[PDB]
Amino acid sequence: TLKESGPTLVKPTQTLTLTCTFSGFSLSTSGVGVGWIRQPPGKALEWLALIYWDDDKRYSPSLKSRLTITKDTSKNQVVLTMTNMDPVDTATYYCAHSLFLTVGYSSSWSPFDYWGQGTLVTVSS
Amino acid sequence: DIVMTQSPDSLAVSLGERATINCKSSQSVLYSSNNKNYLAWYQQKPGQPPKLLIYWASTRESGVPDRFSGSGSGTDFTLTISSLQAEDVAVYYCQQYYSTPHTFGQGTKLEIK
Amino acid sequence: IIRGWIFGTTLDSKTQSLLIVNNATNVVIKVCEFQFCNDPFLGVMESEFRVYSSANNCTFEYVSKNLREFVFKNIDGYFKIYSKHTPINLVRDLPQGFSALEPLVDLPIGINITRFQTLLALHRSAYYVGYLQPRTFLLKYNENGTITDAVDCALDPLS
Amino acid sequence: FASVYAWNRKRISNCVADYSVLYNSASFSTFKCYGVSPTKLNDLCFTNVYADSFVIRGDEVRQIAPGQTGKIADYNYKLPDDFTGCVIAWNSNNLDSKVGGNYNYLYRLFRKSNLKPFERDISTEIYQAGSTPCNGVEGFNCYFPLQSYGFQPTNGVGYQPYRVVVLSFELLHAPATVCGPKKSTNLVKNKCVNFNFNGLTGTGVLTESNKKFLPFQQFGRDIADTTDAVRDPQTLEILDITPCSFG
Ligand SMILES: *[C@@H]1O[C@H](CO)[C@@H](O[C@@H]2O[C@H](CO)[C@@H](O)[C@H](O)[C@H]2NC(C)=O)[C@H](O)[C@H]1NC(C)=O
Ligand SMILES: *[C@@H]1O[C@H](CO)[C@@H](O)[C@H](O)[C@H]1NC(C)=O
Ligand SMILES: *[C@@H]1O[C@H](CO)[C@@H](O)[C@H](O)[C@H]1NC(C)=O
Ligand SMILES: *[C@@H]1O[C@H](CO)[C@@H](O)[C@H](O)[C@H]1NC(C)=O
Ligand SMILES: *[C@@H]1O[C@H](CO)[C@@H](O)[C@H](O)[C@H]1NC(C)=O
Repeated sequence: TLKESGPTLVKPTQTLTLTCTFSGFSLSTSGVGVGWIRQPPGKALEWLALIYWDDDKRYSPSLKSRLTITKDTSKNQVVLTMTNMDPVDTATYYCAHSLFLTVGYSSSWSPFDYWGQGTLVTVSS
Repeated sequence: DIVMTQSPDSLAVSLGERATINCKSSQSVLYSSNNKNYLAWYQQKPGQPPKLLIYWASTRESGVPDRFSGSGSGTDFTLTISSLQAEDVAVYYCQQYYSTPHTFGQGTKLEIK
Repeated sequence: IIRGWIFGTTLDSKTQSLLIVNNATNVVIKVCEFQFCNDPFLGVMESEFRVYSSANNCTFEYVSKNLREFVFKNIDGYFKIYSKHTPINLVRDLPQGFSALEPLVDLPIGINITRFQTLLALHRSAYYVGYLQPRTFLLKYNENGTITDAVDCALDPLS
Repeated sequence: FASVYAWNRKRISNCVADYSVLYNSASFSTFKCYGVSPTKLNDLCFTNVYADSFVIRGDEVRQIAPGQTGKIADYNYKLPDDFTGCVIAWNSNNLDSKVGGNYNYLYRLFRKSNLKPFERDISTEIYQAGSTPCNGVEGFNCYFPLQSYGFQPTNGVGYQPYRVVVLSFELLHAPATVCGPKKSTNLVKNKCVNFNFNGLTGTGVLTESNKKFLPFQQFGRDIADTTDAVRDPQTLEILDITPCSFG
């Protein structure tokens, strides 16, 4: 039931919070998380960030400098702020709900299970 | 890294027909401590995200037709969609967490014959 | 004052033992692994039973002046108990006479036994111990079928 | 019933066990006997019978057997390799499965080492797959060790809950214990018969007598030690025994 809210066209180099508003579940019990994804057009997808139930945060090591996530179990959201915008980050930005990482030999983090929809981002002045 | 190579690209499968998609992991992706494969099949509708169809490669997701069913062994991983309906003009993916980077299927054109 | 006995090899845990008790209610046979007070007893308010402090792994339960004799023996995993209650016309000295003891109980336990004790009701508000050996006796049976006299055949030349 | 990872353990004891009401009840989907074929159970005696109880899937009933492998027999419940008892199992879809999923039936799916036979493990420590220490928090290669069958009434057979009872007859070194029933019959008098009172076996003609035993005395015998009276164990009446005429 996830859904990624956010602005559609962006401008470079600034920090940018990102909101995957969900419902249907909470996010602080043993075996739950949400992973954040991008995909530039024509490319395969790229997961970006992740946070588990007792707030076990993951990020891509490349933009570990710029990605900064936090989960919102109360809002049924996740806030992910993200800096240093550039035109090769022209992607649509997804979130996907993790569940019981014991199953974790199936997706390369690319997906998960839940999965909302995505807020588009294009880098143009 | 275990690359996931699809099966049929520009698939011209007729309506209501068995559409096949193979996935060839370059290495044996089996976590042998499960006695059960893991693989997550996905359906990108155009302009839409890929949604999880079958996890465990044999346990179909909720609300999904059982005319789709998963199969495969070792490194070869097929997909037993028994009928290709008119709703099936879509792009498809196969992957594995049993790796390190974001391995991917490449995506198939589903022309309905 | 005599409120049953306790039997066994170690009278503690790490090995099994029997416990035969009688509060003012009635007899309580029991077979667990216990933890027995080295000086176990019961009081007499009338609150009591400082006997043990453990009742683990119980493999058998059961619940429900004077001269009171008992013969205890233990053969082939059966613990046999004979008994008799005669009335003395003394209070607490061992009298003389003949009185045969009738079987009471039979318990298919399997328990090993090497030691035993006694249990007494304290003050808050006399007993003997013989042992048995393999002898040969000559019992005289009445016409109703009771043993009225006996001869121990290893006492003296006359016997 | 009881979970599969913490099975129960009832120690049946001195009693009269009638495995026929079990064997012929036809309500059991699986009744295998290993040490001893089923029909000869009501004719033997042991020291102890143990009964273990739990609930599993439908197609994991084949791991409750001596010498198997799988997530159940590896670390939930292991049967020794010279088992003696019998294994009974029956479907219970209507009792244990509830719409929306019955998430109260768990099983253990990770353990350091397979169980010893009849060993039991109810701990709940975070399992550590990889080399990295876990420190009591979840994460990659740090997994909670218990999963739950989500049973639902619209599950194909082989995913519906089955209840299992494992009877294990053991024979330590005691003097005796539980055994199967013992018949009995009426008593006729004044005819040469083959009698049997409790194990006293002979033949002759039984009449009523004018003796008086002692309440604990069970039969009489005369000089030369032949049995010439008996007590029958239901009327509590003593009977004279007379050899059947000859010459
Ligand atoms: C054994 O059980 C039977 C009943 O199953 C008892 O029979 C009864 O005996 C009393 C005499 O004490 C009669 O008054 C009753 O009419 C009998 N009833 C039946 C149905 O037979 C018998 O007493 C029992 N004996 C023992 C030793 O338990
Ligand atoms: C007498 O002692 C036994 C020993 O366990 C106990 O079960 C019973 O309750 C006692 N009697 C009363 C009246 O409590
Ligand atoms: C006897 O009790 C101890 C401690 O309570 C326990 O470890 C042991 O398993 C018990 N015996 C049996 C046969 O279960
Ligand atoms: C009682 O103790 C002896 C010690 O010599 C031992 O050999 C025997 O096995 C014990 N009894 C039983 C029934 O095990
Ligand atoms: C018991 O024995 C006495 C004497 O030997 C005898 O008088 C009596 O009749 C017998 N039977 C009884 C008391 O029932």
